[PDB]
Amino acid sequence: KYSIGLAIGTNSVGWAVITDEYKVPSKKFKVLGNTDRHSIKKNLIGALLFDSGETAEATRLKRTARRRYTRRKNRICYLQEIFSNEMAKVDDSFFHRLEESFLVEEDKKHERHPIFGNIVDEVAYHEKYPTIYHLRKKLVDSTDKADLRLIYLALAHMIKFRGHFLIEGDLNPDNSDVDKLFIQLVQTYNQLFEENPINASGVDAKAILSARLSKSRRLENLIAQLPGEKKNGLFGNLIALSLGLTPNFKSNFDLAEDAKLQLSKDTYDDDLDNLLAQIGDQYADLFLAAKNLSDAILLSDILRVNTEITKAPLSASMIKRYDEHHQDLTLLKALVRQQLPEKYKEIFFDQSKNGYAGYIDGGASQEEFYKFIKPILEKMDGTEELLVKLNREDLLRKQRTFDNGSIPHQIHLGELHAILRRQEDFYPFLKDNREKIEKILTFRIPYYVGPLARGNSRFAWMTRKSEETITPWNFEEVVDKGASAQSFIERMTNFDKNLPNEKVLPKHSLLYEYFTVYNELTKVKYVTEGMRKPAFLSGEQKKAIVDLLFKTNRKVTVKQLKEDYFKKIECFDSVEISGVEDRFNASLGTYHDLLKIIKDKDFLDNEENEDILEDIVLTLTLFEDREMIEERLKTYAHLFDDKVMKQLKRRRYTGWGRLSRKLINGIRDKQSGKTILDFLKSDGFANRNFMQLIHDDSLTFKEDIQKAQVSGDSLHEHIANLAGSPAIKKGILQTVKVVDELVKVMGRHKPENIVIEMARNSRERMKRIEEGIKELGSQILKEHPVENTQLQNEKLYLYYLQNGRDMYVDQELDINRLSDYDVDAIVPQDDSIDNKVLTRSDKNRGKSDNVPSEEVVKKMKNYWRQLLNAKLITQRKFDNLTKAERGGLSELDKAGFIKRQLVETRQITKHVAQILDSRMNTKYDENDKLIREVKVITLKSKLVSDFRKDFQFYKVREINNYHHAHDAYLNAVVGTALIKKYPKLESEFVYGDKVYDVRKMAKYFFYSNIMNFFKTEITLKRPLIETNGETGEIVWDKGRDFATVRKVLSMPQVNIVKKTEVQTGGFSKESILPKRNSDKLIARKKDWDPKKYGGFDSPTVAYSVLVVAKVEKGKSKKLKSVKELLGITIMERSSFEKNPIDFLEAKGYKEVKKDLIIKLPKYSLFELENGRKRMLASAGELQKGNELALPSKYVNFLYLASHYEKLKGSPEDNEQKQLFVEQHKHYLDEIIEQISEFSKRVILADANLDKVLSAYNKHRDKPIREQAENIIHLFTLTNLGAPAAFKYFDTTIDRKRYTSTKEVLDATLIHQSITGLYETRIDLSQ
RNA sequence: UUAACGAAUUUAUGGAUAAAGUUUUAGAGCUAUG
DNA sequence: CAATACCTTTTATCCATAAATTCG
DNA sequence: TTTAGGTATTG
RNA sequence: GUAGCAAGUUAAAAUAAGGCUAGUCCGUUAUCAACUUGAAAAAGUGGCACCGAGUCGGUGCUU
Repeated sequence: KYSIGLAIGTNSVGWAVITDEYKVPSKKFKVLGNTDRHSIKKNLIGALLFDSGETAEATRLKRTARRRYTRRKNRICYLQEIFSNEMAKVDDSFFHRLEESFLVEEDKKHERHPIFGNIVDEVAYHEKYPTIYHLRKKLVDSTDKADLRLIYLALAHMIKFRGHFLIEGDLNPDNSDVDKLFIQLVQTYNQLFEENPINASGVDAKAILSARLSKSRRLENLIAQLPGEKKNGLFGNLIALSLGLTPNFKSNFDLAEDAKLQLSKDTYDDDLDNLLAQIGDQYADLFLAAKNLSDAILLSDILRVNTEITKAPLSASMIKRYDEHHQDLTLLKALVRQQLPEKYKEIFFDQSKNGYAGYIDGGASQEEFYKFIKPILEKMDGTEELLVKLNREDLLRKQRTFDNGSIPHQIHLGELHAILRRQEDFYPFLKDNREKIEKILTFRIPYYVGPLARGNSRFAWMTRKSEETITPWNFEEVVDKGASAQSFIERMTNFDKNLPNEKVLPKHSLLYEYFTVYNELTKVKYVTEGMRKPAFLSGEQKKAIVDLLFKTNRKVTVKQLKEDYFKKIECFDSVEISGVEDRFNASLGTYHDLLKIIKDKDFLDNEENEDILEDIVLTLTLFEDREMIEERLKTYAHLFDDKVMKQLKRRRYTGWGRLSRKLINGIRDKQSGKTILDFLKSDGFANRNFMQLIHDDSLTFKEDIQKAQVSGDSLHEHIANLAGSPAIKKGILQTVKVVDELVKVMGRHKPENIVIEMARNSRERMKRIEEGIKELGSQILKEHPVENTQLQNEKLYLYYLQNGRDMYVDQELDINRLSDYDVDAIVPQDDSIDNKVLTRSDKNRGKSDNVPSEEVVKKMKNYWRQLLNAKLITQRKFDNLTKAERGGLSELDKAGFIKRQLVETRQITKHVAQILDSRMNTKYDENDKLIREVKVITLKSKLVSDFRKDFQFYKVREINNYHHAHDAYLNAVVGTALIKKYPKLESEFVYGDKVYDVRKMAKYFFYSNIMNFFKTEITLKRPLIETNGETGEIVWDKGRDFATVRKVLSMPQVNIVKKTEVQTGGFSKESILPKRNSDKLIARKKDWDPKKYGGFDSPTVAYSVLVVAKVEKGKSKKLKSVKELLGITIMERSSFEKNPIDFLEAKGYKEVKKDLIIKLPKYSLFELENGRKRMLASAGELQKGNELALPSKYVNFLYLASHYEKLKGSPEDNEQKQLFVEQHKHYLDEIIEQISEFSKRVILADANLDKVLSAYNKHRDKPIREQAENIIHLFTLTNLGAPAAFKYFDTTIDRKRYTSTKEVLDATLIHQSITGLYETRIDLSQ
C-alpha cells in the first residue's frame, strides 16, 4: 500500500512516500522522554543533511611525513653513533649541546653555544662561515685538518637534507664542463678512428647540447654544426647516447640482431659487454667517455653557474647568492639613504611591513617582498642592474628556499664524498667508515618493501630473513627484498569473483590460456551435408584442433579450421560453423612465446611440467627488477640450457586475469570426479559453457560456490567495497539506513516500489568558429565581430557555426532578432550543440513528428557537409541531419533515441540497486528462482529535471532546503508512473532478470518523447484518465493527481534532519604560535611551557559534555552549583573516556552528577521558547535551527523571476512566463516581508536585518530580474546552518554569530532518528 | 571494463622520497642621552 | 558581556593496484 | 579551494 | 625609556600530545540520535482512519 522515493547526493539523502493515487501520508508518532508532549503528527516525507565524506588521501599524506620525520632523526642518529666514540675525545658534551639547542638558557643544562662551548669561538665561527654553505666549500676544498665539530656539522647537514632521488646512477664532480667532456668524446673517437677522424674545430658544444629542446632536436643541431655526418652515422649514435636518447649501433656494425643502449634503463652496463665483446674491449674506453658526457648534460641544467674552480659547485652556488645579496643590499640600502631616506625606517626596520625587515624578521615571502619593493625600485636612479635582477627573480635571495629540491641528492653526495676524502688522512674512523657513512645519505627504503614492521603495522607487508634490527648497511641480509616485491603486488591483486578465497591467476598464465581456448571451443557447432542436425564439437576434436592448429600458429581464423582440420583430417569438403565468429578470439600466446625461447615442444606438452610453467609466468609477470627474476628462476636453470635462460629473463608479462587455479582445475564434482576444465573438453553431445557449468543444479558447482561466498558480510564491507567517491558512499549507507527505517514505520511491511536517483568551455566557443571560417574563407567573422564571453547564448552561438544561413531554408539571417527564430533539435526531444540548430521556423523541417524532411535535405545536404569539413558541425549532427535519406528515424532507430536516454549508465547506481533489491527479497519460492516482491527502479535525474520545468514545479536551491525531499517526491511520482504504463521496460529500468525486446516501436507509443503522457495537452491530444492498455490498471489522472502534487510540494512541514557527528581528526590548528601568557596555548611537548617556547591554539572540540556540579568562587572559595557545557577536545577525549569523573574533577568540577552527564555531538538539536531551533555547533557556539517555508507561488515565481538562462522553452509559453513576472510584481514586497517575521521568530538577528530592510528600500527602481536575484542572497541569512556573509547589490552584510550557549541549557533537547520521525525529547532543569 | 583483446585519462587505496613553512634558542649590536 | 575583526601549513617527485570512463 | 569555528580586543 | 647608526641571507631542535606491541612501528579516513540487551559486532523498542495546514492541528474507533 506504499512506495518509497529516494534522491541521493553528496550531502543529502532525500526521501518521500507515495500512495496508489500519489498522496504523501502522515502519522502520529510517539515522543519519548520526560516532556509533556507525548505525541506528534509528521509527514512521511523528509531529507537528511550531512557533512561530506572525507577521503583518506589527506590523512595518508600526513602519514608519509610522520614516517619521513621518524626516519630522518634516525639518519642523523646514525651519524652520531659513528662519531660518539671518537667525538667524546674532542668535545665531552658537543651532542648534548645540540640536543638542547631549543631549550631557553634557564632550562639549558649545558653551555648556550653549540658548536663550541665558549662564547668567543662561536662568534668567530659565524664570522668566518656565515652559512653552512660557506663551510661546505672549505671542508671540500682545503687540505687543512679541519675541526671534527665542523666536519660533523657539514656532513650531518647533507644527511639531514639529501635532495631528491629522482635520478638513478651517479654524477661526478669532474663532469660539469660539457665541452671539456665533449672534446674527450671527440678525442677518444680520434685515437680509435684514423680512417674517419673528426674535428671539433669551433662547435659550441655548451650551447647546443644543454638546451630545453627535445632530446632529438639538440642531436640534429649538433651534427648539423659538424661538417656533415649522419645522425645514423656512428658519431651521432654516440651523441644521441649522451642525449637522454636511445640509439642503435647495429647499422654501423650490421650485427645480426638490434642492440640499442639507453642510459636511464637498467639494461645498460650488462648490454654493453654483450655488444662490446663482438667489436672488442678497445672500444669500451669510448663508451665510458660518452656516458660521462650524459652525466655532464644532466647536471648542466641543475647547476648552471661556472663550477671549474671547485669540487663543490652547489655550496659555491650558494656562496655567490650570499655575496650578491650582501652587495645588492648595500646598494639598495645606500640608494634609499641617498634619495629617499624617509621610507628607510619602514623598509628595513618594520617587521610587519613586508620590507626587507619583513622579508627576514617578519613573515613575508620572497614573492611578497619582491612585489612590495618593485614600485620603489623604479623611482630611484641606477635601478636597472637591480630591476633586471628582480624580473630575473634573483634579487636578495635566501640560500634555503622553495626552488631547491630540484637539486638531485647526487650533487650533495658529491660534496659529502669530497669532505670525507679530504679529511680521512687525519681521522682514522672517517677512512674506515667512509662507505658506511655515504650509505646513510644514499639509502632509501625501496617502495616495494614497505614499512619495516614487526607484525604490528596494518600497512606493512614485508618479510624478513633474520629477526634482527634493520639498518641501511645490513638491509639486503635482513630483508627479503624479492618475496616482499611479490607480497607487494599480491596484496593489491584482485581475488576470484566466483571463488573469492583463492587468488587470481596471471592473465598470461598458461592454464588461463587453455581454459580460455576451450571455453570458446565447447560452444562451436558444425553442420555438414552428411549430418541431419548441427552438433557440438565432440571430445576428440577439441583436443585434436588444439594440438593441430593452436599450438602451430598464433591466431586461428575460421577458414583455417574448415581447410586445415575439417577438410584435411575428417575429409569434409564443405561445412558451416555456427558457434565461432570470423576468427578464434582466444590464442595460446604464452605457449608460442615460451615455445620460441626453450624450443622443446615435447617440454611444453608434458602435463608434469604445468606446475613449472605456471611459476615462470607468475615470476615473470610479477617482478620489475632484472636481478630478482634471476633469483627465482635459478631453481629452473638445470632443466635449461645457459643460452635459453638469457632470453627468459627478458620477456616480461603484464596483466592479471579473472579466475583462480582452484576454480578451473581444483574444484571437482563429487559425483563426476571431474573439474571445470575437464568438463570443457568431453562434455558429451552437449558441450556446456563456463557459466552453464556453475549454473547446473545437478553439478556440485552451484552448491560448492555458495559455500565459499556466504562464509556474506555486514553492511559496511558490502558498502565500502563499492568503487567510487568515498563521500557518495556515505549517502548510500545513509540512504540504506533510511529505507530500513521506513519499513519499520509501515508496520514491518515491504513496499511495492522503490525509486533511487543520484545527482552528478568559455574559449572553446571562440576556437570552433575561428578555424571554421578560416577554412570556409567567408568574411562573416570580419563583417561582424563578437567576444569570448558571449557564446554561452545558444541562438548567437548557433548562428556562428551555421555561418548566418539557416540549414532548413538557405538564406541570410538577421543578427538582431533571434527571439523570433526557433532553436530546432535535429531529433525531437537533445539540447546540446550536437543536436541543436537555429532556423526562422521549426515547421520548415516538415512534420515535427518526422526527421527534417527530404525537401530541406535536397536543398541543404551540401551546406551541412561544408560545415562538417570545417568542424562547424559534428559527425553525429550531420548523420542525424542526413538520416532522412536512410529512411529517416527508423522505428529501430527511434527506439535507440529514447531507450539510451532513459537508462542509467553509472556503475555505482547499479550496485546501489543490488544493495537495495537483495536486502528486500529474502524469500525464495519452492523453485530455485528468486521471488521479486520489491521493485527497485533507477531513475535518471534529467527526467524529473525537465518535469518540474515542464509542469510548473520550479526548483530554487537557495531559498530553502526542502527541495531535497522535493526531488525525492518528484522522483517517486515520475518513477512509478513510467513503470505503471510500461511493464515491457521493467528489465530496462528495474534490476530484474525480466527480459525486454527492442522489436516493438503492446505497440505503445509512436512518439519518440517518453515524457508525453503526463501532459494534459501536448504540442503537436491525450485523455486526462490514463490506464495501461493490457491490464486496465488506472495509472494517471491529469485532473486528479496533479492537484495533490503541487499540494505536496507546497507542504510547509517536511522532516529535515542534520546527522549528528562527533568531530574527529586533527587536534588543533596546525600552525605553531609564538610564546604567550595565554591559557589557551596548548603545549607542543611536555617539558616546554608554551609561555616560554610557544605552542598550539584553537583545539577542535570532538564533542561537548553537559556538567552539573559545584565550583569554588572568589577568595571566599564558596561552593556554588553551576550547570554549563564542557568541551571535550580530540586530544582530551581518550583521557576523558577512561575516567570521566577523575577527569572532570581535574578540570575543576566538584560533586558532579554522574547520572546526568550528557555527551552532546556536533549539530545537536535544541528547541527553546517559541519553537525556534538551535543546533549546537560547539561547546561555546550555536547554529541556525529553522527552515523558512516560502510559499510555492514565490518559489515558482523566483525561478521565473531570476530569469534562469534567459528562456529555453517554447516562445508562446515564455510570454505568459514573462507576464507572470509583472502580474506577481508586487511579490517582492511579500518575499521581503516573509523573512522579517521569520527573522524575529527564529533568527534573532535584528542588528543585521535592519540594514537589510533599509537596503531593499533603496533599490526599488532597479529592474525585477536584477532585483529578485539579489533578493535570493538574503535567504542565506535565514538558511539552516551556519551564519555566513551575504551581499545585496553593492552592500556586504556580515554574519550574526551566537557566541553564547547559555540559552540551550534551559531548552528541550531533541534526539531524532535517521528519518526524523521517532524522537525522545528532554527538558533540561538543574 | 566490452557480445572479445588493447590503449588513455580520471578517481579510489597503498608505498618510497623531496624542498618550504612555523616555533625556541645560538650567531656579544654599538654610540651619544639618566 | 555582546559585538568586531582576524585567524586558519603548503608545494613538489616517483612506483604499484583497482574500478569507471571514453577511446580504439 | 573557501568554511565556519577560536581567539583576542574594543568602546 | 628616546633619538641616531651598524646589522640581516645561516644554523641546531620539534613538527599532531603521545602509545606499547618498543617496530628505522603506530597516532587526523571510514563508522555514530535515544532507550533496553551486549566486551563488541549487533539485535530489540514507537495502534489506525478521517477532516484539514505556517514547520503539525483536531476528532472518531481500538488502546
